[PDB]
Amino acid sequence: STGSATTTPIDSLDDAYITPVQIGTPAQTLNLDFDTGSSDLWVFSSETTASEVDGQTIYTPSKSTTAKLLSGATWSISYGDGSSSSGDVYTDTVSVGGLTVTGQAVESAKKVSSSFTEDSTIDGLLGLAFSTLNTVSPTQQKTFFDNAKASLDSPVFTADLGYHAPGTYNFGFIDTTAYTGSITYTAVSTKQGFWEWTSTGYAVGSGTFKSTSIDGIADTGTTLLYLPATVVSAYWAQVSGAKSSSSVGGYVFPCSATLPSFTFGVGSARIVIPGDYIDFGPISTGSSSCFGGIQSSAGIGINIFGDVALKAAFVVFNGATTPTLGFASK
Repeated sequence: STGSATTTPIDSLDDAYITPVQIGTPAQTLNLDFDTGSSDLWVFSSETTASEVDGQTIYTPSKSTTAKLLSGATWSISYGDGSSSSGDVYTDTVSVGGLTVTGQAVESAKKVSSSFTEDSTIDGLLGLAFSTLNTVSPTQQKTFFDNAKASLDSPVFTADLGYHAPGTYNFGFIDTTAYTGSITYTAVSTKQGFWEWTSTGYAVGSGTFKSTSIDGIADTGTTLLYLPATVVSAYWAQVSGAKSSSSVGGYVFPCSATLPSFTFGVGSARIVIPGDYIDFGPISTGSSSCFGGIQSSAGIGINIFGDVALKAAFVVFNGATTPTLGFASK
């Protein structure tokens, strides 16, 4: 089997992407944030504290003839941005772009933190990291991809995120019309539960490529590109007026600037992030100070190849017995 679904930016900055997902019988369609940095499929629901729902579409398990309470199971998750959610668990039928999994754990939120409530466009998350990170207790549950894998034509999914435009998540096949050149594959460590790999270096604008190993994660659920302080300093030093602002919480730059591109290495290959992809707009409405899309990871503990980086590429998440990642230009 295969599946193919369009993913759409939630706003004009590409802060996140939503993909429609059918849950239950008859189908309830919710728009979920596909997140290769986590491993829980959780949804706003009829059980979510009412004051914490503000415009999201909810899953109501009592209206699904295929929903079954997973007795005793609870979940609770906290994300790198400080947001969180928790609740109980049903199993139900879940379909993405024509690909159907029966018995998928659907984690029903009883509580969500303010940032989830405040984002009316995201109805939940669909985790695509390794199932060892799933938070369901006392019996850990498998991701949608793990459950689908055996049925797929090939044990892969691909992320093709658009810049200010829709893109595609495919399951079970590699669309050879969706990229240019060849796909370069690189080794993955699953030891932390992430799609963790090692970039071979970077360049800033038209500058020379610096060969240096940068370990990080391919994370569709993170907006920006988080890299070591040395790398980020070298980038912003090429932008007149850019500075790190403790009050704002990262590098800012004059909105009148034209940003240089940023290149990262995948083996001997190179992915170029155009400068415009690194502009995240005014720090506050009407400000002439703009927020940078490349930021230091020094306070995170891990480097993160988020949407800024991934949307410059066609990305293969290869879930073969030894997982790997593939990157192509597009």
